[PDB]
Amino acid sequence: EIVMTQAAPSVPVTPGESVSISCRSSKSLLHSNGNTYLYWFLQRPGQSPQLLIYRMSNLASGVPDRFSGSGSGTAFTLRISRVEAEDVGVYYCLQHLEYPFTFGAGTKLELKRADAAPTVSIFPPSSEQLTSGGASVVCFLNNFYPKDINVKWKIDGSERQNGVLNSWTDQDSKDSTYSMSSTLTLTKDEYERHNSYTCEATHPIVKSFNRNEC
Amino acid sequence: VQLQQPGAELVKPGASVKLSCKASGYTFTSNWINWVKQRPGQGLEWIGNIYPGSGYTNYNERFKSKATLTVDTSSSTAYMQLSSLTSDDSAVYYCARKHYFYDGVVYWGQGTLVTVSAAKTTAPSVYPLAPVCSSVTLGCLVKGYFPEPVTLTWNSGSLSSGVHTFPAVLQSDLYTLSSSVTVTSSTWPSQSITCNVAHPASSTKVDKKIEPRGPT
Repeated sequence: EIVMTQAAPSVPVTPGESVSISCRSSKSLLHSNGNTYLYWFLQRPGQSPQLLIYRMSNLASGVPDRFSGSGSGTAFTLRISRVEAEDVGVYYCLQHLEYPFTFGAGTKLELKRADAAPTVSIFPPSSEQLTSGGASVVCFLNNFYPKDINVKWKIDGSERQNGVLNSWTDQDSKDSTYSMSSTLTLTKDEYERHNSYTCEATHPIVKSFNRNEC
Repeated sequence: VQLQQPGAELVKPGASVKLSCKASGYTFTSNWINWVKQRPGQGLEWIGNIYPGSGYTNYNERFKSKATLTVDTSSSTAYMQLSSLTSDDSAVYYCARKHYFYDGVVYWGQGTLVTVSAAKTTAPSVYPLAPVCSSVTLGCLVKGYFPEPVTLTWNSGSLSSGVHTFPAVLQSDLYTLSSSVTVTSSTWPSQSITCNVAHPASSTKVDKKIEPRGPT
C-alpha cells in the first residue's frame, strides 16, 4: 500500500496566527492527467471526519477561505490562516490514487491562550446512591489552562489515594481551556464513618463539606 | 440525515455481527459506499467499498474474510458483516459516500461502536448532584453501565454552553460517566434543570430533576 506519514503528533498555534500541517506519501500522488490525489480531513472529538481539501488544493464546500492546500508529488501542506478557537481537532491526510485508500496518523492542533486557574466544585453522594451500598464523591476542576493539573483528596484530614478515578475533556472549542472530573468512591459504610471530605487542586484551591451538615 | 447507522452493537467473542447503513434519497445504486474503522483514541483505517448497482467490491487485503460487504437495493441499505470477532475488532465503524455530482462533499454516518465481550448489557443508575447544603454548578453521575455509549443532555438540549460531559471510565467491567452544568445563580433553583440520559443498548431513557438538598 501507499504509506502516508504525518510526522508531527500535534502542533501549537496562537489564535489569530497561521499554522501549516504536513504530510508525505511513499509514492508520488501526481497522476498522468495532471491532478494530485491527496485529501485533508478534520475530525472533532465525538464527531465524524469532515472533508476540507480534495485533490491537493481544492477547497471543499462549506469550508472557510482560511483553509488552503499545496504540495509537490510526495510532500503536502495544509495551511490554516488566522486560526480560530473552533479549529481545534485532529487533521488527517488521505491518498485516493490507488486501492487500498490510506490515511496518515493524524496531527492534533493545540491552541495557546493565557493561564487560567480552575473553577472547582465538590459534590457529596446523592442520597439515592447511598441505598445501593456505594458512595461516590465528585469534584469538577473546570476551564483551566495549561492542561496539566493535580488533584488530592483528604478524608477527615488525611490524604486518600485509593478509590479515585479521573477523566479529562479535549480542548474547548470556544475558550481553548481544559476540564477534569475526579471521583472518589467508597462503600456507604465507610462514607458514614467519616465527616469531612476535601478536594484539593494544584495547578492550591480547596473545596470541602461535612457529611452531616444539612 | 444522509446515512443512518445504529449507535452500538454488543457481540460475543468468536461470533459475527452485521452492521447496517441506510441511505436517504434516490441515488443509492450510483455511488460507492465506503467503510472505515477507528479504534478508541486511534486513527482511521479504510476497510473497503461497494458499488450498489452492480455489487462490485474493493477490499483492503487486511480485511479479507474479516469483512464482507453487501447491499439491499430494495431498501437502499448497505451492510458490513464482521466475522470471528476478537477484542481487536472493538471499534467505531463508519460508512461514507461522495455526493452524486460534487466531489467536494462527503457524507458520513454517525458510526457504530462495536464492543466485543462476554459481558451482558447493564442499564445505568443515574444520580442527580445538587450543591453542598454569582453562579451555581450542578452535576449528574451515570453509573455502572455496559457497553458504551450513553447520550446525556441538560433540559433536553436547551442548556449547552456551560456544560462539560466527561469521557467514561471503565472499572470492574462497568462504565461510569459524569457531567457538570454551570449557570447564573438566579437560574436555579428558580427554574427547573433536568439531566436526560439515554442508553440505547439497554433501551432505556431516564430524566432526573436536580433538587436542592434537604435534611435527609
